[PDB]
Amino acid sequence: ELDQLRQEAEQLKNQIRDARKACADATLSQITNNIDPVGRIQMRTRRTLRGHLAKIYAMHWGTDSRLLVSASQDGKLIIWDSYTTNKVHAIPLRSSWVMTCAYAPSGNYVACGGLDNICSIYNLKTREGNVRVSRELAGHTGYLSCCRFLDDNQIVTSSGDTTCALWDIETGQQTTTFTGHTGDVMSLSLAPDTRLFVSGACDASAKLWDVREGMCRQTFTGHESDINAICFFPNGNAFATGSDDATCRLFDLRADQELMTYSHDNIICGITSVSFSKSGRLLLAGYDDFNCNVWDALKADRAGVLAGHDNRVSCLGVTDDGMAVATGSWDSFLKIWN
Amino acid sequence: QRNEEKAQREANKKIEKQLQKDKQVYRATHRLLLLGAGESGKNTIVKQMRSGIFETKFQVDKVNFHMFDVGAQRDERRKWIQCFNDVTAIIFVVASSNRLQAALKLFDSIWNNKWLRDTSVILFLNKQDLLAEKIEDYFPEFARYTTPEDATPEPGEDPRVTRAKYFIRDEFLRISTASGDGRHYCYPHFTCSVDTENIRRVFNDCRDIIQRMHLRQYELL
Amino acid sequence: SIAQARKLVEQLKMEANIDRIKVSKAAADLMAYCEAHAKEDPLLTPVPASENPFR
Amino acid sequence: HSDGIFTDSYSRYRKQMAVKKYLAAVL
Amino acid sequence: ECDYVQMIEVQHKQCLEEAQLENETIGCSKMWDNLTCWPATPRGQVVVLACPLIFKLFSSIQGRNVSRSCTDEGWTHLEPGPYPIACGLDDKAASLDEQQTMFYGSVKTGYTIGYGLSLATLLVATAILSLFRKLHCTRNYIHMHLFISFILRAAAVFIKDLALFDSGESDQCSEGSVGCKAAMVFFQYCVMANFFWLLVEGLYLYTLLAVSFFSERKYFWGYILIGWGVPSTFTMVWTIARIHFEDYGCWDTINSSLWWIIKGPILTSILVNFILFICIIRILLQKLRPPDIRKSDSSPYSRLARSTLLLIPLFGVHYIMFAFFPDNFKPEVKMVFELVVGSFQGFVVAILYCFLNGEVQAELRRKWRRWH
Amino acid sequence: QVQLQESGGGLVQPGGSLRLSCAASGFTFSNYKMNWVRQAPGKGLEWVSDISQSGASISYTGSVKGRFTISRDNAKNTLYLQMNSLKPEDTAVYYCARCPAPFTRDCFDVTSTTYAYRGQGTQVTV
Repeated sequence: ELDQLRQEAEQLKNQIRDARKACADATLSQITNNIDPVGRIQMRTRRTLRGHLAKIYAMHWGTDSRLLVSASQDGKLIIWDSYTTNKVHAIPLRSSWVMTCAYAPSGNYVACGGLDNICSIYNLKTREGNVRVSRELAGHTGYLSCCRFLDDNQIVTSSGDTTCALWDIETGQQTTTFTGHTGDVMSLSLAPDTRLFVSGACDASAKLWDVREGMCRQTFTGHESDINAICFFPNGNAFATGSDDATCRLFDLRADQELMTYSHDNIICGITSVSFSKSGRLLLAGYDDFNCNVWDALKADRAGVLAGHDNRVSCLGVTDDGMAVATGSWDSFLKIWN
Repeated sequence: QRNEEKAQREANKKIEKQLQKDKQVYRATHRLLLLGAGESGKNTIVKQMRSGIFETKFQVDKVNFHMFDVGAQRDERRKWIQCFNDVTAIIFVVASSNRLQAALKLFDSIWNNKWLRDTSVILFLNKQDLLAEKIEDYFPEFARYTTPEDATPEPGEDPRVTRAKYFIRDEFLRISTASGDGRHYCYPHFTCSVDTENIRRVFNDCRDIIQRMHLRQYELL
Repeated sequence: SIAQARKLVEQLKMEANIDRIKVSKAAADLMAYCEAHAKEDPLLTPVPASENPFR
Repeated sequence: HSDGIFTDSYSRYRKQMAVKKYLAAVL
Repeated sequence: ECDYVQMIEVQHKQCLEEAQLENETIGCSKMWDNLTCWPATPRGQVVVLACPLIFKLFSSIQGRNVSRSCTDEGWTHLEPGPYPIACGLDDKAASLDEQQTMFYGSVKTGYTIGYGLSLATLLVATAILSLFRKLHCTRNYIHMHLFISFILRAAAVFIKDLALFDSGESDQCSEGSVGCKAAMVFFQYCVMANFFWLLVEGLYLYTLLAVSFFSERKYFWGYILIGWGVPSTFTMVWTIARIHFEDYGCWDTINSSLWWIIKGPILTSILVNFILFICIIRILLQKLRPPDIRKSDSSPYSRLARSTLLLIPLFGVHYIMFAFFPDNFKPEVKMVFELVVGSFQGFVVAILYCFLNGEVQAELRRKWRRWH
Repeated sequence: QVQLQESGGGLVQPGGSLRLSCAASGFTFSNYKMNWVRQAPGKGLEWVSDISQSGASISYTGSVKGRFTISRDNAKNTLYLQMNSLKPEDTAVYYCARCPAPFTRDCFDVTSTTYAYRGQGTQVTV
């Protein structure tokens, strides 16, 4: 019967909550209260990337920490050389409604997708010398919100159909399907070892998935609204989420609960993007109030503010070597800060 | 590495020339978001004007129009609707023939969205003939509604049909006038699915939207 | 539906059988990782312009 | 334009004053 | 008119040369009077002449009869009475001359102050509009040119004032310096360029409103051309005409129809601007009426009046008030209105479209907050 | 986590009255605008009533206007729908829906199927 199924589910949730409460011996705040604060963080803009016609949704740094890719609603993927500000490639998209872009770790491929429900993989190392559609992955019944390369032949995508997918680029087939979310899966983050990944959806919950078996390992709750961003800690044992409730939260894989909440009284706008520094001490979050906030990830203190953008900050990413952080906003400009 | 940097400069110059051409093409094209229910008559309007998202291209008086359809998307329109915050207009099609209350709630959500502000809405009150050939129980206030003095009924129209259609139009316009503030405007039209004037109505509304935006830039309005 | 309810119950049973460590130990581990990589974080400590590519 | 008209009027007035002062000094 | 002194000196030299005769000349001797001349005549010979043309310049009434008799000099016989000796000085009122000095000076200082304030405000306005890349748009570019045209007009007026009146109190009429003519040419060009950029503002706004989707970026160069080159062409034509026909003095006098080479097009521009202004108003009237009887804002015209008032300085519609007035018909009122009040126009513009603009104020306060 | 629990409802004679309650947990109740929706047998979800954050702005659908009243207690983090003089077509499963985001006038997808911020619903039958 449905009623006994519901009561079994609620008693299981009560047992899980009791176990989490039992494991909550101490708070991270009262543990890091005795460490020195990071002080005022004064980042400045060094480069301003211009050329995009419309608002920008996604950017992704290359593993060389020099080249990056940006996706705009005019139908353009642009590869920027952040050192010299020059444009390397300009890829026109068949569908101008792009919401995500990814850079392959090898740098030979780029990915995009959006309202067309298609994950387009472009080859940047063609013999002829021009960028062409290497592959088109289809099968999602909802808009593509995020995509991340595992390697040159495997990709992971999050869609608005409440499911995630693991695709083999060579065969173009959806090798694995991750189901369980009850809302639009908005953000995706791969672990440093690329063995697990966290997905944040519009059901105010985050889920940890194993790549091999395609099953949900843990579910983390605590956010009051839709989760728009997610990012692993550099260690890989924890992650951070930003939600529409104007809060960021730090969840732990081993503790299976939330450790810290980053929010302020005067912040009433949702978070669109989050990222960690190289050491994980700083948490950078982009907000709807046109600004980015750098928080002390260990003390939940507002370390600094990045206030160079004129419109909504849609994305931000930190280089692999941690030299600089690039923010892309709806004002059609990218800004590199350090 | 002067030669390596020279290659980057020339490649950037080529890319910027292509981007200038693309910008010239892009600024001369008007993008419209077509919203409506499955039974509201949106599909037949699309057919007359001619999987994730559908495209229609049409030229009116040598002016290009780039119209989009929702396509294969879930009813959860909370997130992807933001992607159309910068379109020229949202053509919202409502079947006037309680789906009317659902359409009103959707229109209210679109109008009051923080990102859909500054975006104008062209209201197509479709299926006017079905309403004419077909309210008190679903809308009690209709008992105390009178036809506005500014109404311009088509000749040979039953006064009851005119009263009903203008009541629906005023019900939709109440939301628009509640929080208009002049940042965006609503354009209602009494249309039919097979009407050939819908294209002209959209073109005229786009002209008015562009003129009002230009006036706002000069603070004249 | 009923099948969704069984799936949710099974997922909850699978998730309730995991092993959880104390929050204090995990916080200590996170703090230790942060302290062991502080010198390698260019954002925490401003880097001189000599080896800063964006300058 | 009014600027040129004023310039012409000012020049003519100054020319008359210069001749008048000259005549007064001589006479 | 310094040729009067030249021909007076010529007459003096001629009479001195003629005085070489050895005749006794009893009664009427031979000597050149300080203002007139008289040939040697026998005793008892007296004649009747007219007052000299030079004194006719300042005299209200001319043609008076003056006696010429046998005396050494004057003594009410070579010129009977001090009144003929002072044909122009006595006729003229020191009052009218004093009142004229007050007018030409009050007007001078008034438009000097207006142009200086306008230039000072427009310099910082252009700097603000050009330094901030966020404000870079076609509208602002057309406005930067309007502010540069105003600045050039003010600078040209100042240069003309220094070259014409500040230096060369009397020698300017005697000799026409090349720099004087160059300053006059620059002044005319700057004035015409300012008028044509006021017309361009009217054309740009009318094309944005009336034309459905013009994509004005592709004809920005046409706007620049009509703003700058056409005034240059007319100025060159006027300079050629002055050189070939009326190369007199500093070219600062209006005698022939060559003035209509400059006054001609500018007037037309003003007229055209007025028409465009009216058209724009009509279009604006079509955007405040669509609200129904329920929505009135207590008047559909209060918003119209404010927009019309703030559009008046951007095009120079006030110039239509005295545009059709002839140069000789009530010059004082036209000069006062178009110089004492008109010279502030750019200053007003430098506020109404730079300092009171919403986008400019928002960017300025954002930059101040970032700096602070 | 977000948890909305609805209590009340059942069998009642036509023209009767009853008070549905809903208790909310896992979020700040005072920051969210709340909705009452219903699903009739063989029909889709239909919006019924709407209350703002402070309760100043209140709206109803035309079918139940004048018979249903909606209220909220922010201190108790709960809301109530009192229904008077019921009719046979009011038999449905009533759900309480929370607006997806706080401090927003718009409220998207409350009546859409599979909505995360919606309760399990309580049955009301005449």
